[PDB]
Parts: sequence; C-alpha cells; structure tokens
Amino acid sequence: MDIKELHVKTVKRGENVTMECSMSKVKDKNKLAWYRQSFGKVPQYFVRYYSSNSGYKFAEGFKDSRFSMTVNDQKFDLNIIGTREDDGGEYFCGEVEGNTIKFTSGTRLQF
Amino acid sequence: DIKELHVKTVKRGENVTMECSMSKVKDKNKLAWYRQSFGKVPQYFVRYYSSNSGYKFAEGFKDSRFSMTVNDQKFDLNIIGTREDDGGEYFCGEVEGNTIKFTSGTRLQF
Repeated sequence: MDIKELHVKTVKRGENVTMECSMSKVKDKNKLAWYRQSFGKVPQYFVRYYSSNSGYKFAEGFKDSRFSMTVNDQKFDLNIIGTREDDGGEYFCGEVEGNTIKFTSGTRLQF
Repeated sequence: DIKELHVKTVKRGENVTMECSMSKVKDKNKLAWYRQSFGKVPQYFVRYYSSNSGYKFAEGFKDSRFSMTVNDQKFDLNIIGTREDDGGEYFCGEVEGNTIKFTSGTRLQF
C-alpha cells in the first residue's frame, strides 16, 4: 500500500479547524472512526460513525463540546471550534477491515 | 487507558526490540503492529499469524531486517540493523469490532 502524507495544519489559538476524511472509498461506515494521538502517547479511538442524523458518536468519557463532526454521504470530517494548545497532536481516520485497520487520512495539528 | 510511548533514541546499525504484551489479548488474529513514518499516515506493518514464526509482515514490509518474537507472553517487534528510514512511531493494537485498541507503542528516533 502506498505511503500517504499527513496534512500539516499550523493553527493559532481560537481558530476553528476541520480535518478531512472522505466517505468515497469507505466500504463499511460502521467500521470508520477517528483516532487522536497526543504527542508522546499511544493513539486513542476518539469518535466513530453512527447511524443517526448527526452521524457520529464520541468515545465514552470524552466530553469537550468544542469537538464535533461533519458527516454526510461525502464527508467524515472532524471539527474543533476555538482550538487551543491542548488540541495539538495527530489525528487519523481509519476503517477496520477484518484483522487490521486501514488509515486513509491523517492530520497533524500544530501551533 | 492512556499510555505513554516508549521513546528510544538509536544510531544507525543498532538493533531494536519494541514490546507488546499478549496478556490481555482477546483474539490474537486481530493483533498487529502499525508503523508511522514521521509526517505520514500510519500503515499496517505485521500481524499475528498461526504458524511456527507466529507472524506475517504486510506486503510492503518484507525486509529481512524485520522479525518478531511471539509466544504466550510476547508480541515483540524486532529490527536488526536499524536505519534512519525506520524512524517513526510503532503502535501495537488489537481490532475489537468497529475500532482498534492500541495497548503500546514506541517512538524510534535518530
């Protein structure tokens, strides 16, 4: 499989951010999720597709109202309103396919 | 559930072993290492496999420098003769239904 570049986004505090993932090549939407990796930590499952109008469900424990998603037939996009230093890290969009996950997109959010 | 990566600083030629535990694994068939080269999307690297070696490297990663130590306790990733292009972050995770759970990872830096 071909190596893919992270999108590198340099943001200021208070900026609003969108990190992109495409529905285009998704086989099973139920298996699709974003992963958040704080620097020097193991990545964590962050939010997944959900069969609702909003289209997503955050992992348990996670409440930060600043995070949401734009989910439709084309997009599985991750949004932050009023970004701050704590948000910094790498975010990966991946779809589970049998024994493994395949990541189709990722963004490094930095200040 | 939040875990720190092991940080390892190496020079060219050094041998490395990056650890992952079997202890809490539910389905070994869904267990794999993922390699993320710096600035790149993570990639499936090697998975558990029922065999004498106990693993199978992904199509793009058949370098003889890579191996694993797999037993009832260990799911450890080895590189002999590391090089700068091996630099990045390696994550060990098990697929559980709709998502993957990563239990350990190492940052390999030069």
